[PDB]
Amino acid sequence: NRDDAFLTVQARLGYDFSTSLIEHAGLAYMSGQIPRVEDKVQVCGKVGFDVDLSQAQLAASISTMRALAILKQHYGTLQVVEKVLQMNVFIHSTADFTQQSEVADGASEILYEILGSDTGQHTRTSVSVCQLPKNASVEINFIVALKQ
Amino acid sequence: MNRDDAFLTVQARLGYDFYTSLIEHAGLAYMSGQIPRVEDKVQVCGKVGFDVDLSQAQLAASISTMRALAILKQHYGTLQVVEKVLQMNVFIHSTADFTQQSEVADGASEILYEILGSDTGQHTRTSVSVCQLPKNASVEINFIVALKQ
Amino acid sequence: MNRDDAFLTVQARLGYDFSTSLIEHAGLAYMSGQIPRVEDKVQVCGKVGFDVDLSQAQLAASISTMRALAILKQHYGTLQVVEKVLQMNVFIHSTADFTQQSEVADGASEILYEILGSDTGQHTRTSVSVCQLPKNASVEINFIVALKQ
Repeated sequence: NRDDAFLTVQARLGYDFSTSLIEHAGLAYMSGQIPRVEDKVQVCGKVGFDVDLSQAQLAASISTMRALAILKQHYGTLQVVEKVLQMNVFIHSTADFTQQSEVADGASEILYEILGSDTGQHTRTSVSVCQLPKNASVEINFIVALKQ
Repeated sequence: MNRDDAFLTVQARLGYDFYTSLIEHAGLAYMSGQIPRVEDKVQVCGKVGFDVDLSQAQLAASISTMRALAILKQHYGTLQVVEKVLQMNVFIHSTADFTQQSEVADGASEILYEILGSDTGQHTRTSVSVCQLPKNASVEINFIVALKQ
Repeated sequence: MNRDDAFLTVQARLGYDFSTSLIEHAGLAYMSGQIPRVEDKVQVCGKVGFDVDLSQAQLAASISTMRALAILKQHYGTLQVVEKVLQMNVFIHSTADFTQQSEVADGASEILYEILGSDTGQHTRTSVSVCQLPKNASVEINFIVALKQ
Protein backbone atom coordinates (compact mmCIF):
# COMPACT_ATOMS: atom_id res chain seq x y z
CA ASN A 1 0.00 0.00 0.00
CA ARG A 2 1.83 3.05 -1.31
CA ASP A 3 -0.43 5.53 0.51
CA ASP A 4 0.53 3.96 3.84
CA ALA A 5 4.23 4.04 3.01
CA PHE A 6 3.61 7.72 2.22
CA LEU A 7 2.18 8.34 5.69
CA THR A 8 5.02 6.38 7.30
CA VAL A 9 7.80 8.30 5.53
CA GLN A 10 6.21 11.69 6.13
CA ALA A 11 6.26 10.79 9.82
CA ARG A 12 9.90 9.76 9.50
CA LEU A 13 10.65 13.25 8.17
CA GLY A 14 8.61 15.01 10.83
CA TYR A 15 6.54 17.01 8.35
CA ASP A 16 2.86 16.69 7.51
CA PHE A 17 1.90 17.19 3.85
CA SER A 18 -1.82 17.96 3.55
CA THR A 19 -1.17 25.12 -12.49
CA SER A 20 0.75 22.42 -10.55
CA LEU A 21 -0.25 19.40 -12.70
CA ILE A 22 -1.49 18.75 -16.24
CA GLU A 23 -2.28 15.34 -17.74
CA HIS A 24 -1.99 14.36 -21.39
CA ALA A 25 -1.95 10.93 -23.08
CA GLY A 26 -1.34 9.13 -19.79
CA LEU A 27 1.49 11.41 -18.60
CA ALA A 28 1.35 13.90 -15.75
CA TYR A 29 3.58 16.93 -16.22
CA MET A 30 4.29 18.59 -12.87
CA SER A 31 5.49 22.12 -12.11
CA GLY A 32 8.72 22.53 -10.19
CA GLN A 33 8.26 22.08 -6.43
CA ILE A 34 10.25 23.90 -3.76
CA PRO A 35 10.33 22.48 -0.15
CA ARG A 36 7.03 23.94 1.01
CA VAL A 37 4.87 22.28 3.66
CA GLU A 38 1.82 24.59 3.34
CA ASP A 39 3.56 26.34 6.22
CA LYS A 40 6.42 27.77 4.23
CA VAL A 41 9.64 26.80 2.45
CA GLN A 42 11.44 24.52 4.84
CA VAL A 43 15.12 24.51 3.92
CA CYS A 44 16.02 27.88 2.43
CA GLY A 45 19.51 28.98 1.50
CA LYS A 46 22.52 28.16 -0.66
CA VAL A 47 23.79 24.57 -0.38
CA GLY A 48 27.43 24.65 0.64
CA PHE A 49 27.00 28.04 2.38
CA ASP A 50 23.76 28.13 4.44
CA VAL A 51 22.71 24.53 3.96
CA ASP A 52 24.77 21.40 4.38
CA LEU A 53 24.45 18.14 2.45
CA SER A 54 22.05 16.58 5.00
CA GLN A 55 19.68 19.55 4.98
CA ALA A 56 19.73 19.65 1.17
CA GLN A 57 18.84 15.92 1.03
CA LEU A 58 16.00 16.68 3.41
CA ALA A 59 14.88 19.55 1.16
CA ALA A 60 14.86 17.28 -1.90
CA SER A 61 12.84 14.76 0.13
CA ILE A 62 10.28 17.41 1.03
CA SER A 63 9.99 18.56 -2.60
CA THR A 64 9.38 14.97 -3.73
CA MET A 65 6.89 14.29 -0.94
CA ARG A 66 5.00 17.43 -1.97
CA ALA A 67 4.86 16.20 -5.57
CA LEU A 68 3.52 12.81 -4.42
CA ALA A 69 0.91 14.55 -2.26
CA ILE A 70 -0.25 16.64 -5.20
CA LEU A 71 -0.56 13.45 -7.28
CA LYS A 72 -2.54 11.68 -4.54
CA GLN A 73 -4.89 14.59 -4.03
CA HIS A 74 -5.57 14.77 -7.77
CA TYR A 75 -6.08 11.01 -8.33
CA GLY A 76 -7.18 9.73 -4.90
CA THR A 77 -4.39 7.20 -4.55
CA LEU A 78 -0.73 6.79 -5.40
CA GLN A 79 -1.70 3.49 -7.04
CA VAL A 80 -2.22 5.46 -10.28
CA VAL A 81 1.56 5.95 -10.65
CA GLU A 82 2.97 3.65 -13.33
CA LYS A 83 6.54 5.06 -13.57
CA VAL A 84 8.28 8.31 -12.69
CA LEU A 85 9.70 8.83 -16.17
CA GLN A 86 11.79 11.91 -15.41
CA MET A 87 12.89 13.91 -12.36
CA ASN A 88 14.86 17.14 -12.75
CA VAL A 89 16.68 18.38 -9.64
CA PHE A 90 17.87 22.00 -9.46
CA ILE A 91 20.06 22.74 -6.44
CA HIS A 92 20.74 26.26 -5.13
CA SER A 93 24.44 25.95 -4.30
CA THR A 94 27.82 27.63 -4.17
CA ALA A 95 30.36 27.33 -6.97
CA ASP A 96 32.37 24.69 -5.01
CA PHE A 97 29.55 22.19 -4.35
CA THR A 98 29.99 18.94 -6.32
CA GLN A 99 27.60 16.58 -4.50
CA GLN A 100 24.51 17.20 -6.63
CA SER A 101 24.10 13.42 -6.94
CA GLU A 102 23.84 12.97 -3.15
CA VAL A 103 21.27 15.76 -2.89
CA ALA A 104 19.30 14.04 -5.64
CA ASP A 105 19.61 10.70 -3.78
CA GLY A 106 17.58 12.44 -1.12
CA ALA A 107 14.65 12.50 -3.59
CA SER A 108 15.32 9.18 -5.31
CA GLU A 109 15.20 7.25 -2.05
CA ILE A 110 11.79 8.77 -1.32
CA LEU A 111 10.67 7.42 -4.70
CA TYR A 112 11.99 3.96 -3.84
CA GLU A 113 10.52 3.88 -0.32
CA ILE A 114 7.04 4.86 -1.49
CA LEU A 115 6.79 3.18 -4.94
CA GLY A 116 8.98 0.07 -4.62
CA SER A 117 12.23 -0.96 -6.23
CA ASP A 118 10.37 -1.58 -9.52
CA THR A 119 7.95 1.34 -9.96
CA GLY A 120 10.38 3.73 -8.27
CA GLN A 121 12.87 3.63 -11.12
CA HIS A 122 13.30 7.01 -12.79
CA THR A 123 15.68 9.01 -14.91
CA ARG A 124 17.12 12.12 -13.33
CA THR A 125 19.23 15.20 -13.96
CA SER A 126 20.89 17.08 -11.13
CA VAL A 127 22.44 20.51 -11.61
CA SER A 128 23.41 23.51 -9.51
CA VAL A 129 21.65 26.82 -10.13
CA CYS A 130 22.57 30.17 -8.65
CA GLN A 131 19.14 30.98 -7.14
CA LEU A 132 15.59 29.71 -6.70
CA PRO A 133 12.17 31.19 -5.90
CA LYS A 134 11.99 32.46 -2.33
CA ASN A 135 15.67 31.62 -1.73
CA ALA A 136 14.86 27.89 -1.74
CA SER A 137 17.67 25.35 -1.71
CA VAL A 138 16.11 22.76 -4.07
CA GLU A 139 13.51 22.70 -6.83
CA ILE A 140 12.33 19.53 -8.56
CA ASN A 141 9.96 18.80 -11.41
CA PHE A 142 8.59 15.48 -12.66
CA ILE A 143 7.10 13.67 -15.59
CA VAL A 144 5.06 10.72 -14.31
CA ALA A 145 3.44 7.93 -16.31
CA LEU A 146 -0.09 7.07 -15.17
CA LYS A 147 -2.13 3.86 -15.31
CA GLN A 148 -5.41 4.22 -17.20
CA MET B 1 -11.79 32.59 -30.46
CA ASN B 2 -9.29 34.79 -32.33
CA ARG B 3 -5.89 33.80 -30.95
CA ASP B 4 -4.05 34.98 -34.09
CA ASP B 5 -5.31 38.56 -33.66
CA ALA B 6 -4.57 38.59 -29.92
CA PHE B 7 -1.05 37.60 -30.99
CA LEU B 8 -0.96 40.47 -33.50
CA THR B 9 -1.95 42.78 -30.64
CA VAL B 10 0.94 41.66 -28.43
CA GLN B 11 3.40 41.88 -31.31
CA ALA B 12 2.16 45.40 -32.05
CA ARG B 13 2.38 46.53 -28.44
CA LEU B 14 5.96 45.25 -28.16
CA GLY B 15 6.91 46.90 -31.46
CA TYR B 16 8.79 43.91 -32.89
CA ASP B 17 8.16 41.67 -35.90
CA PHE B 18 7.97 37.99 -34.96
CA TYR B 19 19.47 22.50 -34.61
CA THR B 20 15.70 22.63 -35.17
CA SER B 21 13.35 25.05 -33.44
CA LEU B 22 10.37 22.68 -33.31
CA ILE B 23 9.81 18.95 -33.69
CA GLU B 24 6.44 17.19 -33.50
CA HIS B 25 5.88 13.65 -32.27
CA ALA B 26 2.66 11.88 -31.27
CA GLY B 27 0.76 15.16 -31.21
CA LEU B 28 3.30 17.09 -29.09
CA ALA B 29 5.48 19.94 -30.32
CA TYR B 30 8.88 20.18 -28.60
CA MET B 31 10.37 23.64 -28.91
CA SER B 32 14.00 24.72 -28.55
CA GLY B 33 14.90 27.31 -25.95
CA GLN B 34 14.12 30.86 -27.06
CA ILE B 35 16.18 33.86 -25.95
CA PRO B 36 14.56 37.33 -26.49
CA ARG B 37 15.82 37.77 -30.06
CA VAL B 38 13.86 39.63 -32.74
CA GLU B 39 15.32 40.73 -36.03
CA ASP B 40 18.83 39.26 -35.45
CA LYS B 41 19.58 41.14 -32.20
CA VAL B 42 19.02 40.02 -28.61
CA GLN B 43 16.54 42.49 -27.16
CA VAL B 44 16.97 42.51 -23.38
CA CYS B 45 20.53 41.58 -22.43
CA GLY B 46 22.12 41.48 -19.00
CA LYS B 47 21.84 39.98 -15.56
CA VAL B 48 18.48 40.33 -13.82
CA GLY B 49 19.03 42.07 -10.50
CA PHE B 50 22.06 43.96 -11.89
CA ASP B 51 21.61 45.27 -15.48
CA VAL B 52 17.97 44.26 -15.88
CA ASP B 53 15.18 45.04 -13.44
CA LEU B 54 11.98 43.05 -12.87
CA SER B 55 9.94 44.89 -15.55
CA GLN B 56 12.60 44.37 -18.20
CA ALA B 57 12.92 40.70 -17.25
CA GLN B 58 9.14 40.25 -17.58
CA LEU B 59 9.37 41.90 -20.99
CA ALA B 60 12.16 39.47 -21.92
CA ALA B 61 10.04 36.50 -20.87
CA SER B 62 7.26 37.91 -23.05
CA ILE B 63 9.52 38.24 -26.08
CA SER B 64 10.69 34.64 -25.72
CA THR B 65 7.09 33.44 -25.42
CA MET B 66 6.16 35.51 -28.48
CA ARG B 67 9.01 33.87 -30.42
CA ALA B 68 7.69 30.40 -29.57
CA LEU B 69 4.14 31.35 -30.51
CA ALA B 70 5.41 32.78 -33.81
CA ILE B 71 7.22 29.54 -34.56
CA LEU B 72 4.00 27.61 -33.88
CA LYS B 73 2.00 30.02 -36.04
CA GLN B 74 4.54 29.82 -38.88
CA HIS B 75 4.56 26.04 -38.82
CA TYR B 76 0.82 25.45 -38.53
CA GLY B 77 -0.76 28.59 -39.99
CA THR B 78 -2.77 29.41 -36.88
CA LEU B 79 -2.54 29.29 -33.11
CA GLN B 80 -5.77 27.29 -33.28
CA VAL B 81 -3.62 24.14 -33.34
CA VAL B 82 -2.63 24.73 -29.70
CA GLU B 83 -4.53 22.42 -27.34
CA LYS B 84 -2.39 22.96 -24.21
CA VAL B 85 1.02 24.26 -23.22
CA LEU B 86 2.02 21.24 -21.15
CA GLN B 87 5.32 22.58 -19.91
CA MET B 88 7.23 25.88 -19.89
CA ASN B 89 10.76 26.00 -18.52
CA VAL B 90 12.01 29.48 -17.64
CA PHE B 91 15.76 30.02 -17.11
CA ILE B 92 16.62 33.46 -15.77
CA HIS B 93 20.12 34.96 -15.99
CA SER B 94 20.26 36.69 -12.61
CA THR B 95 22.38 37.55 -9.57
CA ALA B 96 22.77 35.33 -6.51
CA ASP B 97 20.29 37.60 -4.64
CA PHE B 98 17.39 37.52 -7.10
CA THR B 99 14.43 35.57 -5.66
CA GLN B 100 11.57 36.79 -7.91
CA GLN B 101 11.76 34.08 -10.60
CA SER B 102 8.02 33.51 -10.31
CA GLU B 103 7.27 37.16 -11.12
CA VAL B 104 9.61 36.93 -14.14
CA ALA B 105 7.85 33.82 -15.45
CA ASP B 106 4.53 35.67 -15.03
CA GLY B 107 5.68 37.80 -17.97
CA ALA B 108 5.38 34.69 -20.14
CA SER B 109 2.33 33.18 -18.43
CA GLU B 110 0.20 36.32 -18.71
CA ILE B 111 0.83 36.44 -22.45
CA LEU B 112 -0.25 32.81 -22.73
CA TYR B 113 -3.49 33.47 -20.82
CA GLU B 114 -4.32 36.62 -22.79
CA ILE B 115 -3.73 34.99 -26.17
CA LEU B 116 -5.10 31.47 -25.69
CA GLY B 117 -7.62 31.88 -22.87
CA SER B 118 -7.55 30.57 -19.32
CA ASP B 119 -8.23 26.98 -20.42
CA THR B 120 -5.82 26.31 -23.32
CA GLY B 121 -3.36 28.73 -21.66
CA GLN B 122 -2.90 26.50 -18.62
CA HIS B 123 0.62 25.22 -18.18
CA THR B 124 2.94 23.69 -15.70
CA ARG B 125 6.14 25.62 -15.28
CA THR B 126 9.58 25.70 -13.72
CA SER B 127 11.45 28.96 -13.18
CA VAL B 128 15.06 28.98 -11.93
CA SER B 129 18.02 31.35 -11.97
CA VAL B 130 21.03 30.43 -14.09
CA CYS B 131 24.53 31.79 -14.24
CA GLN B 132 24.59 32.86 -17.92
CA LEU B 133 22.72 32.48 -21.19
CA PRO B 134 23.55 32.47 -24.92
CA LYS B 135 24.65 35.91 -26.16
CA ASN B 136 24.34 37.34 -22.61
CA ALA B 137 20.50 37.07 -22.79
CA SER B 138 18.47 37.69 -19.66
CA VAL B 139 15.81 34.95 -20.08
CA GLU B 140 15.53 31.68 -22.01
CA ILE B 141 12.30 29.64 -22.26
CA ASN B 142 11.48 26.30 -23.80
CA PHE B 143 8.09 24.60 -24.24
CA ILE B 144 6.27 21.34 -24.69
CA VAL B 145 2.96 22.07 -26.39
CA ALA B 146 0.11 19.65 -27.05
CA LEU B 147 -1.49 20.04 -30.50
CA LYS B 148 -5.00 19.52 -31.84
CA GLN B 149 -5.28 17.02 -34.66
CA MET C 1 23.36 4.30 -43.15
CA ASN C 2 24.95 2.02 -40.52
CA ARG C 3 25.01 4.07 -37.32
CA ASP C 4 26.89 1.49 -35.21
CA ASP C 5 29.86 1.68 -37.57
CA ALA C 6 29.72 5.48 -37.65
CA PHE C 7 29.74 5.36 -33.87
CA LEU C 8 32.87 3.22 -33.81
CA THR C 9 34.69 5.46 -36.29
CA VAL C 10 33.78 8.62 -34.35
CA GLN C 11 34.82 6.95 -31.10
CA ALA C 12 38.22 6.30 -32.68
CA ARG C 13 38.53 9.90 -33.82
CA LEU C 14 37.69 11.21 -30.33
CA GLY C 15 40.13 8.87 -28.58
CA TYR C 16 37.87 7.55 -25.81
CA ASP C 17 36.46 4.09 -25.13
CA PHE C 18 32.71 4.34 -24.78
CA SER C 19 32.45 0.55 -24.97
CA THR C 20 18.54 4.26 -13.90
CA SER C 21 20.06 5.67 -17.08
CA LEU C 22 17.14 5.08 -19.47
CA ILE C 23 13.38 4.50 -19.25
CA GLU C 24 11.03 3.83 -22.15
CA HIS C 25 7.35 4.68 -22.33
CA ALA C 26 5.01 4.93 -25.35
CA GLY C 27 7.95 4.73 -27.76
CA LEU C 28 10.06 7.39 -26.01
CA ALA C 29 13.34 6.83 -24.23
CA TYR C 30 13.90 9.32 -21.42
CA MET C 31 17.59 9.50 -20.56
CA SER C 32 19.33 10.69 -17.39
CA GLY C 33 21.79 13.57 -17.58
CA GLN C 34 25.22 12.54 -18.80
CA ILE C 35 28.48 14.14 -17.63
CA PRO C 36 31.65 13.48 -19.70
CA ARG C 37 32.41 10.18 -17.99
CA VAL C 38 34.13 7.47 -20.04
CA GLU C 39 35.58 4.43 -18.33
CA ASP C 40 34.90 5.56 -14.72
CA LYS C 41 36.60 9.00 -14.83
CA VAL C 42 35.13 12.41 -15.63
CA GLN C 43 37.12 13.62 -18.58
CA VAL C 44 36.87 17.41 -18.84
CA CYS C 45 36.47 18.95 -15.41
CA GLY C 46 36.42 22.62 -14.56
CA LYS C 47 34.61 25.84 -15.27
CA VAL C 48 34.11 26.77 -18.93
CA GLY C 49 35.56 30.22 -19.41
CA PHE C 50 38.00 29.74 -16.51
CA ASP C 51 39.68 26.29 -16.40
CA VAL C 52 38.15 25.08 -19.65
CA ASP C 53 38.13 26.79 -23.01
CA LEU C 54 35.59 26.58 -25.83
CA SER C 55 37.28 23.72 -27.71
CA GLN C 56 37.48 21.57 -24.58
CA ALA C 57 33.88 22.42 -23.70
CA GLN C 58 32.84 21.15 -27.13
CA LEU C 59 34.86 18.01 -26.55
CA ALA C 60 33.07 17.52 -23.21
CA ALA C 61 29.66 17.96 -24.89
CA SER C 62 30.78 15.37 -27.48
CA ILE C 63 31.74 12.87 -24.77
CA SER C 64 28.38 13.27 -23.02
CA THR C 65 26.52 12.69 -26.28
CA MET C 66 28.66 9.65 -27.14
CA ARG C 67 27.84 8.22 -23.69
CA ALA C 68 24.11 8.64 -24.27
CA LEU C 69 24.39 6.99 -27.70
CA ALA C 70 26.32 4.09 -26.15
CA ILE C 71 23.61 3.67 -23.51
CA LEU C 72 21.01 3.53 -26.31
CA LYS C 73 23.04 0.97 -28.30
CA GLN C 74 23.70 -1.30 -25.33
CA HIS C 75 20.04 -1.15 -24.25
CA TYR C 76 18.59 -1.89 -27.72
CA GLY C 77 21.48 -3.61 -29.52
CA THR C 78 21.67 -1.09 -32.35
CA LEU C 79 21.32 2.65 -32.95
CA GLN C 80 19.01 1.79 -35.85
CA VAL C 81 16.16 1.93 -33.28
CA VAL C 82 16.44 5.75 -33.04
CA GLU C 83 13.77 7.57 -35.01
CA LYS C 84 14.42 11.12 -33.74
CA VAL C 85 16.17 12.92 -30.90
CA LEU C 86 13.20 14.96 -29.71
CA GLN C 87 15.01 17.02 -27.12
CA MET C 88 18.54 17.68 -25.88
CA ASN C 89 19.14 19.87 -22.82
CA VAL C 90 22.72 21.09 -22.36
CA PHE C 91 23.87 22.51 -19.01
CA ILE C 92 27.29 24.19 -19.05
CA HIS C 93 29.33 24.76 -15.90
CA SER C 94 30.72 28.21 -16.78
CA THR C 95 31.71 31.66 -15.52
CA ALA C 96 29.36 34.67 -15.53
CA ASP C 97 31.11 36.09 -18.62
CA PHE C 98 30.80 33.07 -20.91
CA THR C 99 28.28 33.66 -23.72
CA GLN C 100 29.10 30.88 -26.20
CA GLN C 101 26.63 28.27 -24.95
CA SER C 102 25.45 27.62 -28.53
CA GLU C 103 28.96 26.86 -29.70
CA VAL C 104 29.44 24.37 -26.85
CA ALA C 105 26.10 22.72 -27.65
CA ASP C 106 27.21 22.39 -31.29
CA GLY C 107 29.73 19.86 -29.98
CA ALA C 108 26.85 17.54 -29.07
CA SER C 109 24.74 18.39 -32.13
CA GLU C 110 27.56 17.52 -34.55
CA ILE C 111 28.08 14.07 -33.00
CA LEU C 112 24.38 13.41 -33.47
CA TYR C 113 24.60 14.47 -37.11
CA GLU C 114 27.74 12.42 -37.84
CA ILE C 115 26.32 9.25 -36.30
CA LEU C 116 22.56 9.45 -37.00
CA GLY C 117 22.47 11.44 -40.24
CA SER C 118 21.03 14.81 -41.11
CA ASP C 119 17.48 13.44 -40.78
CA THR C 120 17.33 11.22 -37.68
CA GLY C 121 19.87 13.44 -35.92
CA GLN C 122 17.65 16.51 -35.96
CA HIS C 123 16.74 17.71 -32.49
CA THR C 124 15.43 20.58 -30.48
CA ARG C 125 17.91 21.99 -28.02
CA THR C 126 18.26 24.17 -24.93
CA SER C 127 21.65 25.39 -23.72
CA VAL C 128 22.19 27.31 -20.46
CA SER C 129 25.07 28.03 -18.10
CA VAL C 130 24.87 26.57 -14.60
CA CYS C 131 26.83 27.27 -11.46
CA GLN C 132 28.21 23.73 -10.89
CA LEU C 133 27.68 20.14 -11.99
CA PRO C 134 28.18 16.70 -10.41
CA LYS C 135 31.81 15.95 -9.71
CA ASN C 136 32.91 19.37 -11.04
CA ALA C 137 32.02 18.37 -14.60
CA SER C 138 32.05 21.05 -17.29
CA VAL C 139 28.95 19.91 -19.28
CA GLU C 140 25.90 17.77 -18.56
CA ILE C 141 23.31 16.73 -21.15
CA ASN C 142 19.99 14.90 -21.04
CA PHE C 143 17.86 13.56 -23.89
CA ILE C 144 14.41 12.53 -24.96
CA VAL C 145 14.61 10.14 -27.90
CA ALA C 146 11.81 8.73 -30.06
CA LEU C 147 12.17 5.08 -31.06
CA LYS C 148 10.99 3.11 -34.04
CA GLN C 149 9.17 -0.02 -32.92
